[PDB]
Amino acid sequence: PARFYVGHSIYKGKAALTVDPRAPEFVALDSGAFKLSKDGFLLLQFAPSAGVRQYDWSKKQVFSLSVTEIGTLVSLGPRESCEFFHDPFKGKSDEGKVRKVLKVEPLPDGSGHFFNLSVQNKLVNVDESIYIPITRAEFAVLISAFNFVLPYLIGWHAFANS
Amino acid sequence: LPARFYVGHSIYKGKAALTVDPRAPEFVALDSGAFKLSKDGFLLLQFAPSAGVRQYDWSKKQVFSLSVTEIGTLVSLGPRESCEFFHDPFKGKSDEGKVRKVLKVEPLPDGSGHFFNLSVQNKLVNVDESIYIPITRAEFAVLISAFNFVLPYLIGWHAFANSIKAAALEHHHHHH
Amino acid sequence: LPARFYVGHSIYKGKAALTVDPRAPEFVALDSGAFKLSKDGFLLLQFAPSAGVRQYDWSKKQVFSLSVTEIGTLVSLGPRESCEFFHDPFKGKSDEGKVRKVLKVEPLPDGSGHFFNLSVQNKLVNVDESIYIPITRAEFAVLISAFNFVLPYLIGWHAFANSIKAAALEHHHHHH
Amino acid sequence: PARFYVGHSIYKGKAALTVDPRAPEFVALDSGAFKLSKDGFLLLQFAPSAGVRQYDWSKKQVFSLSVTEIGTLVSLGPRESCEFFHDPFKGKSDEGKVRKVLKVEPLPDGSGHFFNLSVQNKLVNVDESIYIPITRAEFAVLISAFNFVLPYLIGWHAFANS
Ligand code: NI
Ligand code: NI
Repeated sequence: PARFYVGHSIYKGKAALTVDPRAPEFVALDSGAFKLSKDGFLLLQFAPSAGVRQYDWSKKQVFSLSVTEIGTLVSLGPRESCEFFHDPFKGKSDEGKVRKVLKVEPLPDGSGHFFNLSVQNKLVNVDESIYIPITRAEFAVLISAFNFVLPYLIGWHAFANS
Repeated sequence: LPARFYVGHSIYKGKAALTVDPRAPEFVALDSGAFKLSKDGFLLLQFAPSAGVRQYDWSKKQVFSLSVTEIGTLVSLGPRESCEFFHDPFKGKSDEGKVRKVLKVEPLPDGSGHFFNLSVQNKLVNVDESIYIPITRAEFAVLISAFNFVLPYLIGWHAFANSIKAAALEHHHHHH
Repeated sequence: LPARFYVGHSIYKGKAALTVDPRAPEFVALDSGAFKLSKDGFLLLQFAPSAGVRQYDWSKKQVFSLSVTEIGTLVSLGPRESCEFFHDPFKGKSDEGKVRKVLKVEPLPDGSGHFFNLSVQNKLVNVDESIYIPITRAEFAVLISAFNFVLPYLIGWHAFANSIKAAALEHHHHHH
Repeated sequence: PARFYVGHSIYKGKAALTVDPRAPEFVALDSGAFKLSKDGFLLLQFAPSAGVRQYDWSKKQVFSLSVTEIGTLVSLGPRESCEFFHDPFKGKSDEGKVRKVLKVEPLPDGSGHFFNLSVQNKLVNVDESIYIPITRAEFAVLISAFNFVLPYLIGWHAFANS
């Protein structure tokens, strides 16, 4: 029953990014076995700076990277760009009112990358965009982490008990 | 008993679905109480045709196992290299030669994705059917990640790796 | 208490030795009983000069820590790319600016190996010393394997990954 | 205390190869901690065929691949050759009487590889050479296994208890 908070953070002049792994969900079967019913994912939390070495997490914006989206990121060319579009209320009533776009791209003339999260949310009147540049080494740690975590998110470390 | 987990990974498309399930290696107990690997694990691919909007008819499914060596082929493929595998599910058994399955894995025409195509000729029941499914680049990358990850588990080396600490705790040298 | 393991990995050469030790991340208990990551792990490199035939003087050793981000640099290097890291062991402390350490990692001249060179200027004790060690291609490949392996452990993600099963056993959905 | 035999075998027309992982050794310290004192390694066991789908393991020859040698193999170019020379009695009295050479090379005009183990042993009057060709897929499984096992052989999975 041990529970771990192991967010990985990158702190820059104007913004911070925290990446938190989230476990898959399971359903109990009639037989007493468990079936994976939802994949794990990574929760990305972006916040603006508010003073030297501080960030305002009350103004955070979040974006969930799915297993397939992680697939995109680990298979990217060294200088390939990508973009992901989420409506958090697809298939619900509030559909269309919250729009989130995550861009991940190489930095211009540089060896690092940026992450940018824009969120337009009409339910709470928020229109926000947080940009954060990452060094090559920082990106390499992310990619190492993403590659490592993928099989765990789909539960494959957990077959083969016995 | 320890918990048993089902962790099928699925891709759902317009005309077909694919589910991939890992199957554990088998071991035997020895007289000494040691466990010997008796059968490698494998992956089971299950393909099913669409029956309406994002529903599939699993009573019409066709299946194909991927062995450790076939996974080796898949993980070592060039970026746009094709491969093809030929199976007789009853090879060496009495229905040998009755059923032939062909799995093709190839890049999509002028695209960055792949397809899997499973063709089955079953002469026991007069079935000659094929199921095709497209896989995006991102989806394929998840598959290849999973395949690379699972390979050492399928050959039992995980069990070795994870027995090291507990073993050291009982068998170690002591100073003089 | 659980067993504690020392697993230093060493390379011994003609004029110098290098030992690399992993250091675990630190966690804190929370009021809820949950554990929060409080400090990333790192690697400690310890370099020592030869004192005779394959003996080294560890009382003359110089050390250098590699952070998670520095390991990121190392694992992402081009095949013959150079890198260099600059440390002040007392940065932010009262001895800030007294001690400077530089680690260089570069390919060997017209060879397939690498060297590590650690230079230390310690103005507290009038020490200005450097230790150089050559690393073969095979040795470097072991280091890079180890570094890639350890990175998710150093950020605590292993602890996450390995808590999944046990957690599912208690928290899961039940049918209706 | 669970013990596993998980040899991985490749069986061909004239020869078989079995690869068995071997755990590192530890010494108990005064403090109750344990220190890694010998790296793990891989034991390669080669045997000649003796009839259809059978091999004579009484005529086996063996070669221990060290962590550094595994380093060589995982960092090889796609068609790079390598060779390893062992005297099993270096630093002992019988030094010089047993000579073993393992060659691993791409197959000529082919995408597979071969392993060849030659052993000249004057202590028991053995002069033997076992050659086995491996397919690209079979080699890819080996390399996957070798990459996977390396950090375990040096005990790195075992730091961070607590
Ligand atoms: Ni003891
Ligand atoms: Ni329950």
